[PDB]
Amino acid sequence: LAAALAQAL
Ligand SMILES: *C(=O)c1ccc(-c2ccc(C(=O)OCC)cn2)nc1
Ligand SMILES: *NNC(=O)c1ccc(-c2ccc(C(N)=O)cn2)nc1
Ligand SMILES: CCc1ccccc1
Ligand SMILES: CCc1ccccc1
Ligand SMILES: CCc1ccccc1
Ligand SMILES: CCc1ccccc1
Repeated sequence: LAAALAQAL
């Protein structure tokens, strides 16, 4: 989950 978001950065 964290990674799913972190791709933005
Ligand atoms: C959410 O974006 C998220 C959570 C956890 C994972 C993930 C990917 C790969 C592994 C892995 O290779 O584990 C080896 C024990 C674990 N968790 N991806 C995305
Ligand atoms: N928001 N994330 C990025 O801008 C980003 C993170 C990580 C990478 C990247 C690219 C290539 C490798 C590799 N070949 O091991 C690892 N991480 N790009 C963009
Ligand atoms: C449903 C959001 C999500 C994304 C990736 C991993 C787990 C959960
Ligand atoms: C963690 C990378 C990812 C995101 C969404 C769906 C599958 C795999
Ligand atoms: C900026 C694109 C995006 C949207 C949602 C989650 C991650 C990345
Ligand atoms: C940031 C890791 C990742 C990989 C594939 C897809 C989304 C996110």
